Amino acid sequence: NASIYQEFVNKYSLSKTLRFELIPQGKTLENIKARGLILDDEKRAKDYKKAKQIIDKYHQFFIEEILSSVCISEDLLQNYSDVYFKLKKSDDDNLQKDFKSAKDTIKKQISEYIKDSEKFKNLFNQNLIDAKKGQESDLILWLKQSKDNGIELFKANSDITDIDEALEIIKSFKGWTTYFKGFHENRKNVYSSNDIPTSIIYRIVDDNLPKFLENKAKYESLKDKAPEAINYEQIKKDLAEELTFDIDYKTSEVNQRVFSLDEVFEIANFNNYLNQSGITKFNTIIGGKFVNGENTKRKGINEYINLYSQQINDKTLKKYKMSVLFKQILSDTESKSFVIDKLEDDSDVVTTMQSFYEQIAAFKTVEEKSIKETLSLLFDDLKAQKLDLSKIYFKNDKSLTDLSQQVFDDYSVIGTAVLEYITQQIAPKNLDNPSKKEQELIAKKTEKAKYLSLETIKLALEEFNKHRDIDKQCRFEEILANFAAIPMIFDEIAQNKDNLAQISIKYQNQGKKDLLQASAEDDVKAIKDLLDQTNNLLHKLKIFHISQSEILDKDEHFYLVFEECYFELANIVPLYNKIRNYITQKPYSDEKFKLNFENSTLANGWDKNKEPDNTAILFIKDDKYYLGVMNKKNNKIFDDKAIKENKGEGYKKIVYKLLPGANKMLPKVFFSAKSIKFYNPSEDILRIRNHSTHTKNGSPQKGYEKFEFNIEDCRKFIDFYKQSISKHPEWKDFGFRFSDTQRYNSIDEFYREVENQGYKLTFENISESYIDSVVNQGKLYLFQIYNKDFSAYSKGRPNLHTLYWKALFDERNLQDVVYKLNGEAELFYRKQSIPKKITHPAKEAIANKNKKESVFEYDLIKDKRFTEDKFFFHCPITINFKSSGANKFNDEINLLLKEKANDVHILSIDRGERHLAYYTLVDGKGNIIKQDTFNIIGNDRMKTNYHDKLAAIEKDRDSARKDWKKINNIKEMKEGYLSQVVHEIAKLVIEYNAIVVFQDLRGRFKVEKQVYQKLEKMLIEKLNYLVFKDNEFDKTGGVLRAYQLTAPFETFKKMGKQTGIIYYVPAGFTSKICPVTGFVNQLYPKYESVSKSQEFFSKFDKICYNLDKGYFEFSFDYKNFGDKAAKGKWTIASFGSRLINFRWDTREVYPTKELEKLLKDYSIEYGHGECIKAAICGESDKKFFAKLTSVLNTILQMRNSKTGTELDYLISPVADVNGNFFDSRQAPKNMPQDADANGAYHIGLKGLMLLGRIKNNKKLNLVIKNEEYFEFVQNRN
RNA sequence: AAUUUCUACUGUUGUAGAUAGAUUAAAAGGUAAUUCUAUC
DNA sequence: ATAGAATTACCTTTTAATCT
Ligand SMILES: [K+]
Ligand SMILES: [K+]
Ligand SMILES: [K+]
Ligand SMILES: [K+]
Ligand SMILES: [K+]
Ligand SMILES: [K+]
Ligand SMILES: [Mg+2]
Ligand SMILES: [Mg+2]
Ligand SMILES: [Mg+2]
Ligand SMILES: [Mg+2]
Ligand SMILES: [Mg+2]
Repeated sequence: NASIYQEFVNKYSLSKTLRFELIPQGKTLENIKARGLILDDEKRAKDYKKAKQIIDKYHQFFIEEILSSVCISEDLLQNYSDVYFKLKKSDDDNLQKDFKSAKDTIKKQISEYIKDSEKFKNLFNQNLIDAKKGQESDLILWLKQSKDNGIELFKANSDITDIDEALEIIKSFKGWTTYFKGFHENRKNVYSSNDIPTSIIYRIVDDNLPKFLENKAKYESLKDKAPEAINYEQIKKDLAEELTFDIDYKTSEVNQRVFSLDEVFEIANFNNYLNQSGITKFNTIIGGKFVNGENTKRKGINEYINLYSQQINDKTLKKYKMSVLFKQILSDTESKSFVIDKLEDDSDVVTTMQSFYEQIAAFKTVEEKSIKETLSLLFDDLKAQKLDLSKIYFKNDKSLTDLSQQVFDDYSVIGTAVLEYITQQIAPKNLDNPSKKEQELIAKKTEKAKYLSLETIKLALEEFNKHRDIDKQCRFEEILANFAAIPMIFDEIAQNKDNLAQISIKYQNQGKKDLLQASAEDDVKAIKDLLDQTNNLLHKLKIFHISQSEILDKDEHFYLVFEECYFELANIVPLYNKIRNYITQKPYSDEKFKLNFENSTLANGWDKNKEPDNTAILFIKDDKYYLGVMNKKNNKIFDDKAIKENKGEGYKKIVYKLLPGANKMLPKVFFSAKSIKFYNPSEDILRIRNHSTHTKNGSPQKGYEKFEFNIEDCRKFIDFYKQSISKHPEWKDFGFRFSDTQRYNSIDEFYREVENQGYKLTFENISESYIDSVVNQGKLYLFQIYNKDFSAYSKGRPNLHTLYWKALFDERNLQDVVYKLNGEAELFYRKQSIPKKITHPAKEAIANKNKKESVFEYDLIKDKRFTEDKFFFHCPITINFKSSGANKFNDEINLLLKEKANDVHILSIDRGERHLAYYTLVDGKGNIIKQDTFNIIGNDRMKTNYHDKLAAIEKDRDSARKDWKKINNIKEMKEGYLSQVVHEIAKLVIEYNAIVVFQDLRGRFKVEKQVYQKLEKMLIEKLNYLVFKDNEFDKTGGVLRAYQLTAPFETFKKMGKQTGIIYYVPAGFTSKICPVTGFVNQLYPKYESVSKSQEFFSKFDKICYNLDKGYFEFSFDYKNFGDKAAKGKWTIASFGSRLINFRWDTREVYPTKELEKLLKDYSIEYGHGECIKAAICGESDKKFFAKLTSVLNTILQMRNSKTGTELDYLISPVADVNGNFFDSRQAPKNMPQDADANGAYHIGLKGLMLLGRIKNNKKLNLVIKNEEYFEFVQNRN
C-alpha cells in the first residue's frame, strides 16, 4: 500500500558532513613522520590559538574605544522606552513598526560610530596580520605601541609570556592569512548591525537595554510600594566604588562622584552601562560583594529587597527582583568581590594540608595548653556550672537553630522558648497582644539581639518545660552535654591523619596533578573526609564565635582562650575552598588537531584547476575510496602531462568540475578585459550590462543610471550567456541542457539552471605503478577513506553515511545529481587517549547478555579506536543539490493533508516523571489505536529500560558533584537512546500516514533525566532527509529519493508551531482532564477568607449527599463562576479514594469519610440525603471552610500517584452516562491506561482539531484556545 | 565486548539503529563553601 | 531541618551566528 508522502521527495537542498577514518597507504606514514608533518601541525594548532588570543586583545581594545566614544541621546532612549512599555499591553501593528524604528535608530547610531574608526577598515582583512613592506600591520602597530607604552597585555595570559612572543607568533603566520578567514568571519559577527546575538549592537540594544528599563521600572515601583526596603546610606557606603561615575548623562555634568540610586536609574545614565566595566558596576549594585577581611558580606539591591520581604512577610516583593545585565561580547570578566588563591598542583594540596594540621596539632594557647585539652577543660567547666552563664553567649543565627535541631530534634524549640520567656518577662499581662512599645522591646531583645546569653537560654527552657509534656521536654543539660562531647572529635581526626600520612607521600611530587585522575578517587575520598570532619567541628564551635562588632560584657578569659582556638581552627574554610577548587577540575585531555600538510588551503576546492593550489585529490580502486594529498613542493604530480603519460588500470582519479555562484562568475569571465574580446559582446549586450536592465535591483556599471527591468533585455542577456558558455573552453564540456530562453522570467532562474548543471565528476585511469612510485618517493600521501562497512567482512546493511558517500560517485546519481561533494573538507589527527588493554583475549569464553557464551580466534580490546593514533576526514556534501530550499513547505504539507485527511493519523507524544516519553496513535475519529511508553526500546529478545539507565546516571552525577568525583556524561546516553525512538517514530509516521504532535512547554529543565526537547530536535533533523536502507535506490524512500517531512529548522526562535508534519499544541489541560466526560477543573478553590469561601460555595447549584450511591454530590454551572472559558453544568462526586503526596511519602485519603467527619463535627445533617448548601454558606468558622476546600481539592485531584512506585493513575470525579467513574487502572484497550497516557491522548485530540482545521480550509491558524478545546473534547461521546 | 562516532550488542576481525562538521560567542543549570535572614 | 537573596570556585548542557 502506497504512502501519502510519496510526493514529498527531493523538496529542498540541505547540508551534511560525513566522517571517516583515514588509513595511511604504503610508505605514507613513514614519509609523514620523516618530515615531521604531524609535529608541525601540532605546534601550529597551539600557535593558531595564541594568534587568535592576540587578535582578541586587539578586538577588546577596539570595543572599549568605541563604547567610550559612543553616546546615546536621552531622547532616543526615552522614545525606545515609551514604545517598549506600550508594546506590553497591545500587539498593534503601528507600535510594532515604531519600536522597530527606534531600535534601528539606536543601532544606527552605534553602527556609525563603529564604521567611523580607522581600525575598522583593516579589522577582518589581510591587513590585520600581514601587510606589505611600506606599511606595517595594524595589529603589529598596536602591539608595538602597547610595548612602547607601559602596559603588559599578557600578564593574565599563561600561554603567552610577553608582547615579544606575541609579535613572534603573529609574524609566524605570514602568508597564512586565509587560515584566519573563518575566524575573521566570526569576528565580523561581533559588530554586525543585523539582529544576531553575537553582536555588541545586539547585546546593548536587544539584550541589556530592556533589562535596564525593566530594572528601572522595578526600582521606582519598589520606591513607591516599599520605600523602607533598601538602606541607601549603607549601600552608598558599601558600594561607593561601583556607584562612582565620571559623567552624569542626564545633566551632562563631567564630575566624578558617587551616584545616588536615583541617578544610576536615570534613563540617560544607561550610557554608563554599555562597556563591561559599567556592566560589572551595575551588576555589583544589584548583587553586593565580599571584601577581604570583612566577615559580613556587603549587600546589593536584591538582597535588601529579599530581606525586607522576609521582614514584613510579603512575597509580592519577589516581583521587584532586579535582572543582571549580560556581559559584553568579547570582554574578560573582572570580579569586584573577593577571589581566592589557587593551588597549583598535587604538591600544593598535600603541603598546605600538612601545614594546616601540623599547625593545629602543635598550637598552644596563652594558658600553654593544646586546642583539644583547652576546649575539653572549657566545656567541662561549663558542664560543671563553674562559669557565669550571663557572660557567655550563643550566636542567634543558624548556629543556634542547628543546635536546637541537633539536641531537641526541632529547630524552633530554643527560639520559641526564648521568645516566650522574653514575652512573659516584658509583659505578663496582654501576652497575646503586646503593646506598641513592648513589641519593639520584645523584638529587640530576641529577634534583633545578635547574641543570647546561656543564662537566657537556660531560664527560657526551664519556663518552656512547664507548658511542655512529660515525654517531650528539652533540658539545658542536654545542650551542655552536646558541647562536652566535642573534644572527642579531635581524637577521631587523629586516626585519619595517620592514614593520610601515607597518602601525602604518594602525591608529594610537584607538577603532577594526579589527584584529578579517577584512579585517585579512593585517596581523594579520604582527603575530603578529613576536611569534612574538620569543617563540622568548626561549625559546632562557630556558635560561640563573636564576629566583627569591635558590645556585650563577657567572661574575658573564656573568650580569649576560645577565640585563640577558633582563630587557629578557622583556616579550614580557605583550605577547604582551595582544595575543592583544585580537585574538582577535570584533568587535561588531548584534543584532535587540524592537519594541513603545509597548505593553508588544503581542501578549499576540488576543481581540477585548483588541484595544484589545494593539493587534495580523490581516487577509486575497486570498491575502495582514497584521499591523496600532494606534497607542497610536488603539486604538479597530476598535471595534464602526467595524466596523459601514466594512463593505466590501477587507480581511478576523480576529476571534479564546478561552476559556482553563476551570477558573479559568468560576468567575471565574459566581461573581463582579458577575454571580453573573445566572447564578442555586441553593443546591445554591453548596454544591457551597463544599465542593469536584466535585473530588477542590480547595480549599474561604470556609474550609469539604472534602467527599469525589461524581460526582453533579460532574455537576450541570457542568450549571450548561453553563446559565451558554448564558446568557453572548460564550461562547454558540462553538456548544458538549458530550458528555452522564453521559459525564463528572471535572470536568477537561468543562474540556478547553470549552477544545477554545472557540477560534473568524471574519472581518469592511472597506472598503479605510478601511484605506488609517487607514494613511495614521498611526493603523495595516500589514505584509504574507511569505516567498518569497507571491511571485506562487512556482509550486512551499511550505515546511512556510507550510502551517502557511495552515492556521491554512483552512476545513477551522476546522471542527475542529488549528492554533491563540496569543498573546504578537513583532516584531523587524534592522539591515542587510553592504554591498549586486551580485555577479552582470544580463544576464551565471554559472557553473553542475552548461545550463553561466545569465543573468537582473535582478541577483543575495549575501545580499540582510542588505543592508537588515527587520522580522520570530515567531508561536507550537499543533498538534493538541484532543488532549492522551499519557503512554502508547510503550505504544501497542509495541502497534502487536506486532500488525504481520511488516511491521516495522529502520533502524539507526551513526557512524564515516570515516562521519558509516551506515545498515543489516534485515528481520524479520536479512537486510540496504539499506546505505549518509550522507556523500553529494546525490541525483540533484548529489552533495555533507558529510563532506569538515565535515572541511574543522574544519581551518579549528583553523587559525583558531592564527592568531588568525575562527572560522567549523560548526553551520549540520551543521544544513543533517542536514536532508537526517532527510528520507531519515523517507521510509525510512514506506516500509518501520521502527523506528529508535541506540546508547548525553554531549554531550562534542570531534570537531567528529561529528554523531550532533545527528542523533538533529533526527530526534526531525521525527518529532514528520511532514507530507509531497505528501499530501492531510485524509488521513494531510497537513497536518491528520500522523504522530506519537516521544514529545515534554522532556529527555534524562528520556528512557529508547525515544521512540516510536526505540530505543537498548548500543553494546557492535556493531562488533568477526563478521557470520558472531558471534565476539567477550572474551579480553583483556595481558602482566602470566610466571606470569600462562602461567596464561592453559594455559587453552586446544590450540595448534597446521595444515599443510593453513598457519596457527596456538588452540582454547579461554570457560567456562575468567573470566566466562561470552560462552560456547562457538572456534578462532581466524592467517589473513590485519593493519594496525596506530602513530606516524599504518600497517603491514602478517603474524601467521602472526611466530608462525613467535617459535617458531624459541625453537626450539619446529611444522613437522609438533604441538600446542605445553605448550611455550608451560613457557617462562620475559618476551619470549616479550610477543611471543606481542602477536601474539594482532593476530590478534584484526578492524577493520583505514589512516588517511588509504578502507580500513576487517573480517576475522574464525574460519572458517565452509565454512572461509572473512569479509572485508568481498569480501562479498556481504546482508553488511556495511565495519566501520562491521558496527556498523550489529549495532545492527540488537539492535533485532531488541527487536522480538522487543515481539512476545512487561506489564513489557517493553528492556535487552539481553551474554549474551543473544551467544546471539542467534552461536547459528545 | 570490535565502531567515523554514539547507544544496545556478539549479531564472530563484526551486527542493528542513529550520526552536521569546523569555528565563534553567549546563556542556562547543577554542586560546594561563605554572608545575612525567613519559616507550622 | 526546610528555604530566600548574594558572592566565589568547579562542572555539563544548550542555543545561535559564520562558512562549508
Ligand atoms: K560611554
Ligand atoms: K535616593
Ligand atoms: K575530578
Ligand atoms: K573524529
Ligand atoms: K528509519
Ligand atoms: K546518534
Ligand atoms: Mg549626547
Ligand atoms: Mg595554498
Ligand atoms: Mg552495519
Ligand atoms: Mg579550511
Ligand atoms: Mg561502548
